[PDB]
Amino acid sequence: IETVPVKLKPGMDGPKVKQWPLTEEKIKALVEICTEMEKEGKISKIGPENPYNTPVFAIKKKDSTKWRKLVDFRELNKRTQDFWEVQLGIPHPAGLKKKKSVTVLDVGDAYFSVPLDEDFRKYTAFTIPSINNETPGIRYQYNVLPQGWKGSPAIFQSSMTKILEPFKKQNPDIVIYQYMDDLYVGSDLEIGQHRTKIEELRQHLLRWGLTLWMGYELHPDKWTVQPIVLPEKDSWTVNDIQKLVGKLNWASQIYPGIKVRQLSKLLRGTKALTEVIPLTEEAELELAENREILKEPVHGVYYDPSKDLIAEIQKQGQGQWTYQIYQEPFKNLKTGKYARMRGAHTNDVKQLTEAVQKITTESIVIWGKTPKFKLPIQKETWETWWTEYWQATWIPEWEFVNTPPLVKLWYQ
Amino acid sequence: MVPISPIETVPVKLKPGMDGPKVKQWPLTEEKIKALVEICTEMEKEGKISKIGPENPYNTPVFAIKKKDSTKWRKLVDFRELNKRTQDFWEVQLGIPHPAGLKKKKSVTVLDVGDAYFSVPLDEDFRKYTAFTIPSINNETPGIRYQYNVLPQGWKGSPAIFQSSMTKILEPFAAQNPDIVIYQYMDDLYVGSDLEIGQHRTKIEELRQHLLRWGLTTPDKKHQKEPPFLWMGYELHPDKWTVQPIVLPEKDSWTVNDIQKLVGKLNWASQIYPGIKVRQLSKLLRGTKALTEVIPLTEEAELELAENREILKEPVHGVYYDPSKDLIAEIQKQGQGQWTYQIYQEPFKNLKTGKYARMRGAHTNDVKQLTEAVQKITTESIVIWGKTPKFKLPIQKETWETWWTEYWQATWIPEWEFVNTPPLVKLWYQLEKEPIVGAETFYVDGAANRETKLGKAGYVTNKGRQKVVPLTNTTNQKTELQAIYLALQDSGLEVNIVTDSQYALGIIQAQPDKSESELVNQIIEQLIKKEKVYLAWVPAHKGIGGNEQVDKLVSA
Ligand SMILES: NC[C@@H](NC(=O)c1ccc(-c2ccc(Cl)c(F)c2)[nH]1)c1ncc(CO)s1
Repeated sequence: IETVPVKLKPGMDGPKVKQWPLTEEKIKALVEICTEMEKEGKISKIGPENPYNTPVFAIKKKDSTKWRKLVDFRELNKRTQDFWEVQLGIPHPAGLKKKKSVTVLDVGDAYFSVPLDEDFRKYTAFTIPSINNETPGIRYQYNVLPQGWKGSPAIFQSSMTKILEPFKKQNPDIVIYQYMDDLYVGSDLEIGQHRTKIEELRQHLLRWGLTLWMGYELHPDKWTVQPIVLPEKDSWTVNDIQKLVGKLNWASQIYPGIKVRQLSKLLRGTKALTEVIPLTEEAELELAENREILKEPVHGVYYDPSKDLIAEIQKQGQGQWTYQIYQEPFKNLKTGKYARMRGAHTNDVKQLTEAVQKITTESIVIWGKTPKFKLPIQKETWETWWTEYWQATWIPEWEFVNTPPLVKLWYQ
Repeated sequence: MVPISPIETVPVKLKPGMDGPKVKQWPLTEEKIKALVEICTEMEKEGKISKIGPENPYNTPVFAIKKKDSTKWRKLVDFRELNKRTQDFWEVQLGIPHPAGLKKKKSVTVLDVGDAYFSVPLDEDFRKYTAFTIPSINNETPGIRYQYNVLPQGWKGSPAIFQSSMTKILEPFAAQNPDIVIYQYMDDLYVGSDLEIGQHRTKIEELRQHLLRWGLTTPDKKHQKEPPFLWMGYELHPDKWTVQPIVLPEKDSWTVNDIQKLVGKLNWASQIYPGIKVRQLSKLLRGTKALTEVIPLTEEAELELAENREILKEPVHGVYYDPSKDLIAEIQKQGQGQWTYQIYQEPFKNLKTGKYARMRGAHTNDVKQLTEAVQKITTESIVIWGKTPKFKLPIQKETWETWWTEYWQATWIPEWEFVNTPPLVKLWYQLEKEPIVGAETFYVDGAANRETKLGKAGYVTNKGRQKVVPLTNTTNQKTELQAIYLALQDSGLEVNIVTDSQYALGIIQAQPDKSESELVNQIIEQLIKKEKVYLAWVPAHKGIGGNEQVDKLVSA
C-alpha cells in the first residue's frame, strides 16, 4: 500500500502542456467525472504553486454511451524515468502476434487502487477549462496511478502478476500481454472456445476486486503481410504498360532484380494511350520474371528495437485506406489495408482516426510500441477534429504529409 | 469583534538551485526617502509589512514616483531579481474573455479588487525574500529594514496566488447563488443576474459581507464607473458592445513603428466591423526587419487604406450571446486570399466578425482556403461559446463532394449549408482518371543545362504533331512545366499528356487554382479551358517513347 519512488529524468522539468479548447458538453461531463474522482480520493484540487499541466478531454468508448475521461499523458511519458530498476520492463511476447485470436481487455479500472508517490503527483497536473475564459480553470492532481501514464503498468507490473499467476499456470497455452491500461489475451483456440477462456478472466478479475465488461476481438492470424501484384491481361494498352513500368520501377527500389528494359522497349515511340500494344516475347519473359521476384519477401528485413517505427497512411477513396510500417525506407515490417462500414462514408477524419487506431493496436501486438504516423491531412484540420473520434486510452505520435505522393497508385 | 476567517497560505519556493536576491538599494534623494518611511509606517501599522533584523541578507530596491497630477507620493518595489529567483506558477492568464461570449444578463455590476491584494497573506517562509531597505538621510544610519507579510506589488506569484484565493472564497457563494453568474478576470469581479435590480443589489450586499468574513474590502457606495464600461479596448453596453473607437494614424511616409500601429489598429477593427482587409500593408512588413525603416505605400494599398477609412465610419456594434438559439457562421471570399466572416444568431445582428488570410504557401486553391477558415472559426467558436457554429458557405454541396471524395488528403468541414452569395468557390478544373479515347497524346519533356542555364521544352504526339522551343535562363523544373504548357496550348478541347516530371505531377495533383509562379498560372488557365485532361506519369531515362524521342529532342 506504499508508493514506489519515481523520478523524472535529470535535466527535465515536469510537463507544462497547454490545455486546448473543449466544448460545453465535454466540460460539463469532465466536471461530474472529476467531482466523483475527488470524493473517491482519486484526485485532489491543487493550487497555483503547481506549474505543471497535461491536457485532458472527454470521449465515449466503443458501444457505450457514457463520457469517459481521457488524459493525453504523451509529454509526461517522454519525461518519465523508464522503469528498469528490478526487471528491465516486460519483454515483448513474440508469441502474441502468432495467435489465432487476441482479445483486448481494459484493466485500467484496477490502477486506481494503487497510491501514487506523493513527490511525483505534482507532475500529473491537469485543468478543466472554462468557456470564454470566464472562470479560471479547475485544477486537479492524481493521487492513485493515472490511466494513460507509462508508469502505471510498469508499477502495477509485479502486482498484476499475482492476479494472473493462477490463470497463466492454468492455461499455459494463452499469451497475456499488457500495454498501458489494456490486457491483450491471445489463444490458438477455436473462437467460441477462445471467448470462453476470456469470460474465465473477466470473473477472475472480479475476485481480486473484493480485497471492464466487453470484448474487442482482433485476429492476428486472420491477417498477414502484403505482396506487390501486377495486372494480368490478355491485351495491353500503351497506358497499361506505362502504369506497369511505373510500378515495376518503384518496386525495384525494394526488390533488387526487377527489370523493365523489355517492357520499356514497347513504350518506344509515341502511340496513342488507349492503343493496344502486343507484348514481345522478351517482354512477356521479363514480366513473368518480375512476377517471380515479387513472390519472395524482402531479404534482410529485421526489426531493430533501437530505431523508431514509422507509419504512413494513404487515402485510396471509397473508404479504403492503405498503410505501411517500417524503420528504413523500403524495408516494410508490415503493410495493410483498412476499409469502410465504420461511421465512415461521409467523414474522412473519422476514417483516418479509426485507421490510426487499428494500426496502433496492430503495432502494440507486433512490437509492444506505438509508431510515429505520417498523416495525409492538414495539421489544422487534424488537430481540430481527431479527439471527436478517438476511443483508445493511448495516443501515438504524428506529423503531417503535405505533398501528394505518387505511391498511392502503387499501393492501390 | 466578529472574527475573520484566515486566508490559507500558498507554499512558495525558489527555483531549483538559486540563492535569494542581493541587490544594492539605489541612492535616493532626500525628499524621496521621506515619502517612503511615511508610506511604510502606515503599512506596518496595518499588518502589511514588518521591520526585519540585521540577519535577513536579501534586498530588493525600492523607488518612489509622484502620482502625477497629485501631491501624493507613490511607492514602488522593484522585484525583478526576486522574480528571477522565484519558482514558476500556474498561469490562468491565457485567456481574455471575449465580449461576444458574454450572455445578456438583465443587471450587471463590476467591482475592482484593486485593494484586497494586500489583504491576502504571503507564505511565511517566503516573506524573508521580499526584504528591502529604506536608505537613510546622508547614509549616517542603517537603512530601515522591512519585509512583506502579504502579497507584494508586482511580484510573480501575486496575481496567481490572489486569483486562487479569491476563487476558493467565491465557490460557496456561487454554489448557493445559482441564480447569478460570477466571472473572475483581472483583479475585477464580474457579477450579473436576470433578477430585477432590487434583488440584484441585494445579493451584491450579501457577497460584500461574505467577502468581509475573510478580510476582503468592497466598494460599498456606488462604484463611480458603472455599465456601460469601455474595457480592454472595447465598449460594453447593456444591449451591445463594440470596439473602443480607434482612428488610424496619418503619415506622409510610413515607417515600421507606423505600419505596425496601423495593421494592429486594423486587426482590432475587423472583429466587429465586417470586411476589414490588411494585405497590401502586411507585405510591406514581413519583407523588412527595421523598427524605423520607411516604405512608401504600394499602389494597391492606397486604395485599401481608403477602404479602411471607409468601413470605420458608421457605428457597428455586436450583440450578446443567447444560449437558447443556434450559432451561425458565414464566410465570404474576399479575393486575393482574404476571407471575411460573420458569426451571428439572428439575421443582421452580429455577435462578432473577423477575417482570414491565406497561409504563405507556394500554390493554393479556394477550397483549402475555405476549409482552413472554417477550422479557425471553429476553434475560435469553441473558445468563445463552447460550441461549433452551423456554417453557411459559398460552395455548392455538389462541389464539396467532388472535392473531398477525390482529394488525396483526408478533409472535413462540420455541418454547413450552401449560401448562394457570390463569389462562389468552385472547382476550376478536374483531371480525368482514365485516358481519353480519341484525344491526341502529347509526350512532353524538358531539360536545361545547370551551367549555361539554357534549355528546351516541347512535345511530340501520336498524329505526328511536334514542337521544340528553346529557352534561356531556365531550370529543369521550369522546362518540365513549360513542356506541359506547350502541350495544353496546342491541343484540342480533350487531351492526354505524358510527362516524366515528378515536379509537375506534385504541383498539379495539389490542384491549385492560383500560383505564385506565373508559369503555373498559365497551365492553370489552359486547364480551365479544356473539356477533358488526362495527365499520365512515366519514369524518366527509360526511354519511354514520348520521353525518349522527346528526351533525345529536348537535350539535343
Ligand atoms: N471598475 C472598472 C474596472 N473594470 C472594468 O472596467 C471592466 C469592464 C468590463 C470588465 C469585464 C468584462 C468581462 C469579464 Cl468576464 C470581466 F471579468 C470583466 N471589467 C477596471 N478596468 C480597467 C481598470 C484600470 O484602472 S479598472
